[PDB]
Amino acid sequence: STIEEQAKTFLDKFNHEAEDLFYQSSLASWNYNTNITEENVQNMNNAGDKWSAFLKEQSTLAQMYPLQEIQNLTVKLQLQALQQNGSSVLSEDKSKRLNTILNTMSTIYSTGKVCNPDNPQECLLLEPGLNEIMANSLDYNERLWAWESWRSEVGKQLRPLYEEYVVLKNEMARANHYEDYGDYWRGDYEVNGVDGYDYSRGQLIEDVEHTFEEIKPLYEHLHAYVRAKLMNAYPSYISPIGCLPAHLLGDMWGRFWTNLYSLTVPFGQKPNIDVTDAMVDQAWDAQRIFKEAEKFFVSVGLPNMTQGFWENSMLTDPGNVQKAVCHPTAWDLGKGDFRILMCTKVTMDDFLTAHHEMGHIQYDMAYAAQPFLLRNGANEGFHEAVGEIMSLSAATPKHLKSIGLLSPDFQEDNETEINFLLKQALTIVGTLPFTYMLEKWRWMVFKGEIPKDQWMKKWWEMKREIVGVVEPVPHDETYCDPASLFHVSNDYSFIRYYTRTLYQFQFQEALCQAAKHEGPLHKCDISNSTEAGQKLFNMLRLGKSEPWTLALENVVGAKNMNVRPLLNYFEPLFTWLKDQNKNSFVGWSTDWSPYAD
Amino acid sequence: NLCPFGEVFNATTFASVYAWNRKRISNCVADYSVLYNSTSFSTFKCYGVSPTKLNDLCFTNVYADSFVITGDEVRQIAPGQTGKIADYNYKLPDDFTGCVIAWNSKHIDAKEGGNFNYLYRLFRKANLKPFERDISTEIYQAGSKPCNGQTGLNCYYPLYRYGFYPTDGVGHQPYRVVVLSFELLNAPATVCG
Ligand SMILES: *[C@@H]1O[C@H](CO)[C@@H](O[C@@H]2O[C@H](CO)[C@@H](O[C@@H]3O[C@H](CO)[C@@H](O)[C@H](O)[C@@H]3O)[C@H](O)[C@H]2NC(C)=O)[C@H](O)[C@H]1NC(C)=O
Ligand SMILES: *[C@@H]1O[C@H](CO)[C@@H](O[C@@H]2O[C@H](CO)[C@@H](O[C@@H]3O[C@H](CO)[C@@H](O)[C@H](O)[C@@H]3O)[C@H](O)[C@H]2NC(C)=O)[C@H](O)[C@H]1NC(C)=O
Ligand SMILES: *[C@@H]1O[C@H](CO)[C@@H](O[C@@H]2O[C@H](CO)[C@@H](O[C@@H]3O[C@H](CO)[C@@H](O)[C@H](O)[C@@H]3O)[C@H](O)[C@H]2NC(C)=O)[C@H](O)[C@H]1NC(C)=O
Ligand SMILES: *[C@@H]1O[C@H](CO)[C@@H](O[C@@H]2O[C@H](CO)[C@@H](O)[C@H](O)[C@H]2NC(C)=O)[C@H](O)[C@H]1NC(C)=O
Ligand SMILES: *[C@@H]1O[C@H](CO)[C@@H](O[C@@H]2O[C@H](CO)[C@@H](O)[C@H](O)[C@H]2NC(C)=O)[C@H](O)[C@H]1NC(C)=O
Repeated sequence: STIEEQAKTFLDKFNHEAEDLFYQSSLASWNYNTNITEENVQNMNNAGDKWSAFLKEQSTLAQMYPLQEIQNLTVKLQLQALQQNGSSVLSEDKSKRLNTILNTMSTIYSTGKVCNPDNPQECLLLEPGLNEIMANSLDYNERLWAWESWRSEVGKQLRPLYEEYVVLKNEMARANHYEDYGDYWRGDYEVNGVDGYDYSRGQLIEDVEHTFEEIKPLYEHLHAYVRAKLMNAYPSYISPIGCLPAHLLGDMWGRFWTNLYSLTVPFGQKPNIDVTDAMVDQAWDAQRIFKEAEKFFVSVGLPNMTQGFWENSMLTDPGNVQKAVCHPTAWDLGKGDFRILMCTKVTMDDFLTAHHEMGHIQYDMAYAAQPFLLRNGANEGFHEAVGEIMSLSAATPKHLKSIGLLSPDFQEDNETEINFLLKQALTIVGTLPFTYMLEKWRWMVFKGEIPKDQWMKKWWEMKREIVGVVEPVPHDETYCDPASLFHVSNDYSFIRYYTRTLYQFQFQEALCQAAKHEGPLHKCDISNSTEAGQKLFNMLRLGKSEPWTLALENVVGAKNMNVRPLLNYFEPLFTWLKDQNKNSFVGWSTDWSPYAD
Repeated sequence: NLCPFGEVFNATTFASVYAWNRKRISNCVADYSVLYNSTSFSTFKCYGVSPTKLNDLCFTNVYADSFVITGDEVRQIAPGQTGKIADYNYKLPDDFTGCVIAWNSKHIDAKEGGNFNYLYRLFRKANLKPFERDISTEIYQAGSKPCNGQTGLNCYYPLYRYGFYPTDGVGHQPYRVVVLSFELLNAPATVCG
C-alpha cells in the first residue's frame, strides 16, 4: 500500500502498454519513409497522434505521484520523463500556431529554390545543386552568388517565423520551470540525486568554455595554414591576416571543411587514401559490405545482427519506382526490431557511415532488457560518438589492409600519416567553433541578451571573433542567416556535436589502451579486441538508467568530458602545423573585412 | 490404438496462458522417436524420468497442458525462477515428474495485420500455487481506494493481450508450449510405449 508499490505497478502498465503502441507507430513511419505514398503518410500521422495522446494521458496520471516521496532513483527518472508537461503547458491555439510555423520553416528550408539571374531557367535546391557548387566550385563569384542567394531568399522568409519560434519556445520552457529553451536543452546534461556524481546546468557553460579554450591554439594554427593555402587558390581575395570568407569553406555554411582537402593537401606526391576504386574493382555485394561491418562487430565480442534486421532492413536504393528517404538512419523500432535505412552506394564515405549506423544499432541492440523510458543514450551525444569510433577504427590503414581492399605494400611515410591527420582536422576541429558558436548564439538569444535590432550584428561579431570567418557581403536585420541551417530551422539542438567529438576520442583512447595499443593513437584499430568490446558493452547496457557522468566514469575513469584524447590524437599534426606556420600569421584580426564602405 | 494423443500437439489453435487447458490421455502407444526428427523443439528436457527410457516406461496416468506465451517468457516454465508467467499465470511444482515441450510457429500464430487473440495476466493479488487458475476479471486495485466500478485512476484491468506480427524479434515470437505431468499414484491406468 506504499506509494512506491503504486508507482511500480503504474510503470509496469505503461511499459507494457507503450511498447506495442510505439511499435505500431514505428512500423507505420518506416513504411512511409521507405515508400512515400499518401496512404502511408496518413497511417503514420494516425499512429503518431495515438502515441502522443497515450503519452499525455500517462503524463497527467504520472503527475499524480509526488516525485519528492520517491526513494528509488530509477523509478524517479522514469516518472520525471513522464511528468514532463512538454508542449501541453501551452494553450491549445498557441501550441497549434507554434506547430504550424515549425512545419512551415521545415518545409521552406527543404523546398527553397534559388534561380540564377543570368539564366532564370537554371534553378537549384539545397540538395544536390547548391551543395555541389559549394563543394566543387573554384570560382569566387559563383560561390559568392550561391552563398548570398541561399541566405537572402529562404532566410528572409524564415526571419519572422524564427522570431515567433524563439519567443514561444522560451515561454514553454519557462512554464516547464526553466529559464529558456536553451536551459531546457541544458537539462539533458543535468544530474540531480546521485551523491558524488551530480553536475549542474551552469557547469556545462563552464566546461564548454574551459575546454574550448584548450582547443583554441590547435584551431588557430589550422586556420593559419588553410588561410595561406586558400590565398594560393583565390589570389587578391584573401588577406593574410583576416578572417576566412564564409563562402570558401567547402559547404553552404562552413560546418565541415572536408572539401578543402584538395586545396590544402600537405604532400600531393603522397597518394590520398581512397579505396573507392578498390571496392568497385573487387567483387562486391551490398549485403557483403554490411556483412563485413557485422563481421567487424562480432570480432570484438558483440552479437550478430538479427534475422529480422537482414530481412526488414533496406540496404539498396529501391530505384525510380519506389521513392524513399535516403538520409542514412538506424531505426530502433522497439520489440527487438532493428533496421537500417540507407541507399548505399559503393563508396568509401558510405563504408565508414555504414559502420557508424551499425554501431548505433548495436547500442540500440544493447540495454534492450531495460524498461522503455530507459531505452535511450546516456545523454544526447553517446549514440553518435559510438558510431564515430567505429568509423575511425575502420578508416585506419591497418584495418583497410587487413580486409583486403588495399595493396599489401602498406607504405606509411611520416607524410602519409600527416595527410590523413590533416584531412581529419578539416572535419573534426573545423566543426567545433561552428558548433560552439551556434549554440552560444542560440543560448544567448533564448536568454534575451541579444536584442531584436541586433540579431545579425551580434551573430557576425561573434562569427569573426570565435571561428575566424567574415561575411563576404553585409547583412542587415532583414536577413536571417542563422535560420539558414537545417538544425536551427528544424528545432534540433546542436551542442550534441561539440560534446560527441570529445566523447568519441575519450572512448577511442580508452579502448585502445584496453587493446594495449602502443603507436600513435590515430593508428589504432580495436578490431579483434574482446577486452575493448566488453568495456564498451559494459557502458552500452546502462542506457539512461545511470547518470551519464557515472556511465562515462565506468569506462574512462573520469566524471566529465576531456580534451586530452583529441589533443593527443592530433599532436603530430599540431607540431607539424606549428612548424609550417613559422612564417605565417597566427591569430586573426577582428576588423578586416573583404568588402569596404 | 485409439489415441494419436497429439490432437493437442498439432492442431488449429490453442488457448491463452491464464486459461491453460488440461487433457487426459489413455490407451496410447507413445512413440516419441518420430517426434525427435519432428520440427525442432525449442526446448525438450525431462525431470523425473529419462528421455532414453521413455517408451520402455509404462506409467498409469498422464495429463497434457497446452498454452501459448512469448519468447523471452518461455524460459520461466520450470520449477523456481518465479516471474510474470511463473507466478500470475502458470507455476510448476518444485517436485516435478514430467517433461516440457516447446516449438516455434513462424507465421502460424503471426499474421501481417497482427494477432490479438492471446491474453495474459499482469496484475494479481497473490502468486498462484502450482496448478491453479484464476480467470477472474476483477479490477485490480492496489491503492486502498476501491473503485470497483470500471477502469480507474489507480485501478487497472488485469488482463492484457499479446500482439504478434511477422516481423518481431525472436525474443517475443509466438512460442507454443505443451507440458506433460505424471501424477504419482498407487492406482493404474492404461499408458505405455
Ligand atoms: C528500484 O526498483 C527496482 C524495481 O523496478 C529495483 O530493481 C530490481 O532489483 C531486484 C533485487 O535485485 C530484482 O529482483 C530479483 O529478480 C531476479 C530475477 O531473476 C530474482 O531471481 C531475484 O530473486 C530477485 O527477486 C528485480 O528483478 C529488479 N527489477 C528491475 C526492473 O530491475 C531496484 O533495485 C530499486 N532500487 C534500489 C536502489 O533498490
Ligand atoms: C619525415 O621524414 C623525413 C625523411 O623520411 C625526415 O627527414 C630528414 O631530416 C633530417 C633532419 O632531421 C635530414 O638531415 C640532415 O641532412 C642535411 C643535408 O641534407 C644536413 O646538412 C643536416 O645536418 C642533417 O644531417 C635528412 O636529410 C632528411 N631526410 C630526407 C630524406 O628528407 C623528417 O625529419 C621527418 N619529419 C619528422 C617531423 O619526423
Ligand atoms: C501433427 O503434425 C503433422 C501433421 O501436420 C504430422 O507429422 C508428419 O506426418 C507425415 C505423414 O503425413 C509423416 O510422414 C511419414 O513418415 C514416416 C517415417 O518418418 C513414414 O513411415 C510414414 O509412412 C509417413 O510417410 C511425418 O514423418 C510426420 N512427422 C512427424 C512429426 O513424425 C503428425 O503426425 C501430426 N500428428 C498429430 C498427432 O497431430
Ligand atoms: C508501397 O505501398 C503500397 C500501397 O500503398 C504497397 O502495395 C502494393 O500494392 C498491392 C497492395 O495490396 C500489393 O498487392 C502489391 O504487391 C504491392 N506492389 C508491389 C510490392 O510492387 C507496396 O507493397 C509498398 N511497397 C513497399 C516496398 O513496401
Ligand atoms: C583479426 O581478425 C581477422 C578476421 O578476419 C583475422 O584474419 C584472418 O587471419 C588469419 C591469419 O592471418 C587468416 O588465416 C584468415 O584467412 C583471415 N581471415 C580473413 C582475412 O577473413 C586477422 O588475422 C586478425 N588479426 C590479428 C589476430 O592480429
